[PDB]
Amino acid sequence: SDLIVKDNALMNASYNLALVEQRLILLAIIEARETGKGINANDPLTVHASSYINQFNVERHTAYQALKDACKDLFARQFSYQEKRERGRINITSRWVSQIGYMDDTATVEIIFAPAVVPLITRLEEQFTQY
Amino acid sequence: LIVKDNALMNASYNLALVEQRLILLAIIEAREINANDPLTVHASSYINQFNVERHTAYQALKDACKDLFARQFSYQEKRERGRINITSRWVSQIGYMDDTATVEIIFAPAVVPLITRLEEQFTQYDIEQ
Repeated sequence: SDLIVKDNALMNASYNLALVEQRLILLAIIEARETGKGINANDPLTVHASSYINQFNVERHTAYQALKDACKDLFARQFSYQEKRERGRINITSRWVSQIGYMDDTATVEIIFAPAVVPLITRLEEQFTQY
Repeated sequence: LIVKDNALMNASYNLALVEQRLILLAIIEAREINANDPLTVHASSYINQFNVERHTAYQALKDACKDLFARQFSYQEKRERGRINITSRWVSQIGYMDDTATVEIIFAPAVVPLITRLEEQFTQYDIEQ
């Protein structure tokens, strides 16, 4: 089925993300829930370096730069898969995120997930959660 | 501040003509637009509207899709506590269907609110055709 194919393609592509990129995504999910924001293809999601520090106990002075650099690395990625259309099958290429942003003065970044990824965000949360 | 409209319209000058026409055709066929739903462009529409070689027209659109997907533009916004530096794609997703000679794009959310301005600029450029 289509959703199984896309899920498979995204999960296989997920292995290429660096740990900081996985944590950027996890943090966006966590902060969205915490501040009462849904995840969709239009609205930016904020990530605070302070949350990165609080969630993962990472070196504090490099946390914001790590997130800033992870945004750029994630923004460069793409994945491909096929979907059904009325008139046949379509060959799709998608980004992970359509937009990124950073605010140096507040140590925050912003991302918008691409629409193909939005329905699989809970699968990514599962894929990326470490115990 | 690097205002978004200025940055995007200046970035539009950098597109190849086929990419500009891909965007215009997507807008046209839609009328005949949001950050979630793909927009279809038929190579037959490209051929019918523009003075292009018909035998290579679909391939030209496929290549234009890939080039447009590779592009980015940047701008700034004022926020409460300071300035944010934003980088956006033109399209978040592309697709092609060889058997029907069609392509698909989804515009990135930063571009959606400027689509009418892009339509006007690209219509003015190609008004003779």
